[PDB]
Amino acid sequence: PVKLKAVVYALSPFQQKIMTGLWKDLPEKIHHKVSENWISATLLVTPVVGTYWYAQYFKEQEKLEHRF
Amino acid sequence: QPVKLKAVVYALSPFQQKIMTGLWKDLPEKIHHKVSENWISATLLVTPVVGTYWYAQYFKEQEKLEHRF
Amino acid sequence: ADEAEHGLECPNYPWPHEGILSSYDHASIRRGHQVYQQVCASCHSMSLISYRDLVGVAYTEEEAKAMAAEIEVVDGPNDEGEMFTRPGKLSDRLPEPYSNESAARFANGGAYPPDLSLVTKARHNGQNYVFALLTGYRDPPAGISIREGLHYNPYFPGGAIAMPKMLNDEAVEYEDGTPATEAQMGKDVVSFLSWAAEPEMEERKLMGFKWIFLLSLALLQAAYYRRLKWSVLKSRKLVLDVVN
Amino acid sequence: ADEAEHGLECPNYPWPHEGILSSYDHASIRRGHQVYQQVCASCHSMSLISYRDLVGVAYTEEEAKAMAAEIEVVDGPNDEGEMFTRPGKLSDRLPEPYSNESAARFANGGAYPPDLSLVTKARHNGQNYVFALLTGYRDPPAGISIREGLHYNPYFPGGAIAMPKMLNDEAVEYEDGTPATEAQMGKDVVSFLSWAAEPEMEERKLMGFKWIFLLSLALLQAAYYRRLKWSVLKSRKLVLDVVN
Amino acid sequence: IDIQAAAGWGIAAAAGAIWVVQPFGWIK
Amino acid sequence: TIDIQAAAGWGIAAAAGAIWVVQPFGWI
Amino acid sequence: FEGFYKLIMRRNSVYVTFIIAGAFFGERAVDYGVHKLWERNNVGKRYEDISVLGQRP
Amino acid sequence: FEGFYKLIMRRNSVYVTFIIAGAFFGERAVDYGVHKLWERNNVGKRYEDISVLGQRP
Ligand code: HEM
Ligand code: HEM
Repeated sequence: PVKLKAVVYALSPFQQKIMTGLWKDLPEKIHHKVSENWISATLLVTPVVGTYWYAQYFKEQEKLEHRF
Repeated sequence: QPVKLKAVVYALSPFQQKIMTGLWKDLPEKIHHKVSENWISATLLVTPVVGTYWYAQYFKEQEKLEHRF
Repeated sequence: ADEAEHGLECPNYPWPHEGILSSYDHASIRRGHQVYQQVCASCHSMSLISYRDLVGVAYTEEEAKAMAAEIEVVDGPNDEGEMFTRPGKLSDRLPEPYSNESAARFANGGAYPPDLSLVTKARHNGQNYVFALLTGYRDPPAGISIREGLHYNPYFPGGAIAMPKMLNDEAVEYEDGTPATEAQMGKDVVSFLSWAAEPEMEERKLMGFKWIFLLSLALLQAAYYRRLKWSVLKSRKLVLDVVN
Repeated sequence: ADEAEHGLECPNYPWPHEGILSSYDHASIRRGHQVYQQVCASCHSMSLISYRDLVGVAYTEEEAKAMAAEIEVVDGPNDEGEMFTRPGKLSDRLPEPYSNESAARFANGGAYPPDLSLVTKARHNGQNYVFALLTGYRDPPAGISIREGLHYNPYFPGGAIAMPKMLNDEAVEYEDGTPATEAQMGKDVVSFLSWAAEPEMEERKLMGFKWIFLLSLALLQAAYYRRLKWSVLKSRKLVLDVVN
Repeated sequence: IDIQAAAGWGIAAAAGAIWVVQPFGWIK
Repeated sequence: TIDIQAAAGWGIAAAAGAIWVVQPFGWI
Repeated sequence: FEGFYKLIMRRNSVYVTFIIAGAFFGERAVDYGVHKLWERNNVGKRYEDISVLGQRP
Repeated sequence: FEGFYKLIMRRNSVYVTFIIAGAFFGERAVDYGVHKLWERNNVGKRYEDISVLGQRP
């Protein structure tokens, strides 16, 4: 058991609004999500999208060259 | 809850004792004990089975002889 | 090279049963069954379908009772140990056109007409493919020759199919009076084949709409319940001595 | 009524395969199989037995092959789609006398000759039952009449059997030179039938003797091991203060 | 509190039986 | 210097066991 | 009004009965509503809408 | 038995190989012996003892 010194104040769940906080400070929420995760999103989408479009391009060149 | 015991126990090593000869030691007294303590119990188990079986064969035999012309 | 190997892609058609709330067109199912009876059934079996399945969908009980009775089904053995024939009942399956697979191939140039019970589910883009293949018999591209006995069909893989073109105008007489054009009969028969592969589509769709609507409401309550229970924790003020 | 309803109880005969180290008399199996294929097989099936089953038991590989070639087995379909006939092979089951159960009943006055592959396992005291029944045809007791088409046999429950007497003297001719009396053929055909019901008996009995002997040895060691571990407890001297 | 609760749960159980098994037609 | 001897003695036990469970005398 | 209301939040047996009744009616109401909209969206395509229904020959 | 103990029981790895060898060789010795008793108790009743074996027309 860890020895902990702290003071905690809590409010009853029936004395606060439960759902309005979902849409509070939304521009901050969208800004934080993008600004911290854009590199992560790029590292995940770019190789799957780059490989896919290359394969489509290759199949188009391979099909056309086999024609007459 | 643990018990609180006071006793002295002496034990001999298994490799210093005869292991099997005790099975046929005083054999007649063992049989004497088994029949002496348990003859009432053996009678309460064997008598109803044998008695009911014997009556059923006795019933079936007579019933088979009454239907015979 | 490989373009013929895969086959020409089938376009997308606005089938009356497409859509999250769309049923089958039962008048077209009954019409497509008549097309099956008079055209397809000569060499295609539908062994998963029985006459009692048509009742309540496209035909009444007496209609399907009569229809079964016009066919002959092997029954027996009788009390003498010999097989006989009898008029079919509702429980009987649709008749097979051939005794076995080897007999089917021998009567079709060695190619086997597949069972049509699940064909719309057995091919990629099944409904649109069956409609396009039925109505897609045309002349081959230049430089392409089709060996004898086969017919060109770009939607069929490889291009050369062993089934002759059998959807021709006026090949069926419709009781309702609609013109039995090639597209009409191709549309009606794919409607019948769609129901034959997925007879539970309507019950399944009605369950989906009701229960996703109910489950979405349960998600709202669950979100409120979680947030209500966690609010005492999420709004609490914690005072400690540490700074950095 | 009372006693005829179950029938007359069969005796206990000394079968050569009885005993914990007793095998089948293989010469009597081969002899009893000739009785089957010359008397029994015209009305009784043995659908569990193949021609390969006899190889290494009663017949050689060549003998069983020539045996199966003697019979006509249906097969197919051919590439044209019809059922044809071919000589039997070793993998083929023994042939059926009738086409189905109703045909069997029609040929035997409405009674079904049961399949004999498991009959000694399918009756109480089965080997002795089959022998006593086959050799137990005689005149009924006074005041008992038997319906025409039926024969009296006290070993059959009820006393009226649709089987006629089939084991008349010299009904078969043996290959080795054994006088084929009723009792001799009755012995041989039960040796054959008993092996057919339990072809694994010889391997089963060799396994049982081997392992019961070995497990008996382990039981002696198990007892010694248990007694060795417990001896320190069973011979211990315990001193305590209490008296009463 | 003991009989009232017993009748209340007995009502809940009976309603639940009517809800799981729906024999609307067995009222004959 | 015993771990090498325990390894060699347990390999012999492993080899004898393998020849015992599978008995490939017809294949040798 | 108040009588049933007060009983629901004061006794769990009444509340459980209320849940069962609400589940039963809410389920049937949705099934009725879903089928009405299914019927409005599929006019003419039902088995009972076949003109020749009943004359096979 | 102590001379035997010094060669085989000293190391478990050897004593394990001793039990595997005895399982092998003991099982084979019982197999042969049970088969010999079966042959001696069933003279003339085997498949190789059929007199007309190989002579079926
Ligand atoms: C409207 C009537 C028919 C329909 C809807 C129909 C449907 C189909 C379908 C879905 C296939 C499978 C195509 C594939 O493999 O992807 C097929 C193949 C075939 N059909 Fe039919 N069929 C009809 C009539 C016939 C008729 C009348 C014949 C013969 C006289 C026939 C003989 C065949 C054969 C031989 C094949 C195999 C073709 C091949 O494997 O190359 N079919 N049919
Ligand atoms: C040696 C030759 C045969 C043997 C060993 C044999 C064996 C048997 C056996 C074990 C049964 C069973 C009786 C029971 O269920 O308790 C039976 C019944 C029967 N067998 Fe055979 N059978 C032979 C030949 C035949 C033949 C040649 C026929 C017809 C011509 C025949 C017709 C029947 C019939 C009809 C029954 C049933 C009678 C009844 O249940 O009332 N059997 N036989």
